[PDB]
Amino acid sequence: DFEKEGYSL
Amino acid sequence: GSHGFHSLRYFYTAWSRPGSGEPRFVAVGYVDDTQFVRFDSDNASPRAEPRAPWMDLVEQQDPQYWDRNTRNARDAAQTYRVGLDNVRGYYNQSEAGSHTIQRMYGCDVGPHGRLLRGYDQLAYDGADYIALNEDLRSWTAADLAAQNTRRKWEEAGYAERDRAYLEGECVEWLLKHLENGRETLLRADPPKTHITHHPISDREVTLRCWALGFYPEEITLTWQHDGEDQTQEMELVETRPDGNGAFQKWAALVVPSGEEQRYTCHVQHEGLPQPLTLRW
Amino acid sequence: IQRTPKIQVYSRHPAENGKSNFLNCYVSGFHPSDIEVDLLKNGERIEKVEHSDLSFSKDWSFYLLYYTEFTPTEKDEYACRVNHVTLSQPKIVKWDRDM
Repeated sequence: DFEKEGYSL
Repeated sequence: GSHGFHSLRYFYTAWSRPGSGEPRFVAVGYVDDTQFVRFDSDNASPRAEPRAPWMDLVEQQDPQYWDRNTRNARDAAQTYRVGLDNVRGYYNQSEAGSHTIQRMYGCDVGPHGRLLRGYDQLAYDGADYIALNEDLRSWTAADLAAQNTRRKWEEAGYAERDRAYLEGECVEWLLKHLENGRETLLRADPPKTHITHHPISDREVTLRCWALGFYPEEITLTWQHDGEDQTQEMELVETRPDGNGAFQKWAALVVPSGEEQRYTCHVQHEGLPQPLTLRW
Repeated sequence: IQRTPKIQVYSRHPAENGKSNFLNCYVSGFHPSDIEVDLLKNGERIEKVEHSDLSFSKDWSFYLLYYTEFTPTEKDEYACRVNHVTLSQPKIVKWDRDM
């Protein structure tokens, strides 16, 4: 899977 | 004998297009040297799409795979569309300029099936911006503007979530792909090799040593003169894809018109039982 | 950070006249990603050209493969035309069955 996570820079 | 090691890698590219609509976001995934998945935000109702044979069969093992991954990619696209203006604000760049964010992350696995290295790195306009450290615990911002992102990411506990993915799903999904794509990923296709001969004059000829249709991409081509290496005298092109999932490479050498018999080409590649020695 | 693209034109299989093949233009080492690549047959743009999905190398420079089915023959000149923000004029690399 892609990374389900994330946070804008 | 050499212990295997394999890699699952994802590549994100997001760039702004002033005057031509919203930023675009493109993501791709690779197992070793074979692409298997893609996603383009410009597409009409964009969905994650298979790009390798064995991915056409993933839906019967995991019928939710495509829905799960389409949601994540759509979420990643939104995250980087915003991140483009956030970073631009950090540098106080104009809105009329186009700028790019890139991200590469993934995991290397050992022959045992356990993690060797996890990594996550980001660039801005083609230069290092921020990267996860080898401990998977902290970040390394490349310049003053990037420290904005590290502070935000430190205070949000992002590294722990990154590390959880890299040691977790990444390892698990690399192993799943390695088994389902076994015929594609675990092959060692040797190069189809031959020498070609091109007279340029009455006194000089070009000898070109070819390597075609080999996988993985790693290969070594050398020319020898009686047993003496010839790297400075030869032209060695950069390894290139053939469009069918394999690679090509050649090395050429200008040689006196009566001396062809004195040169040999040497090819080493994982698919070869023995290194190959060719002669015109 | 801007990088001019490297270009290779070549065929998937060794060129045998009359046999169907694939004409490849591999552009690599460029930044940023917006690039214009056409495949030419006797100076005229070939219309059904496809390309690989955008990716990049460890040094963050992008690479792309443009390709189309073609049947090589004698006297049929083929070439790849590339333009990019780092090039003041478009760059054209002819196809040489021998490279």
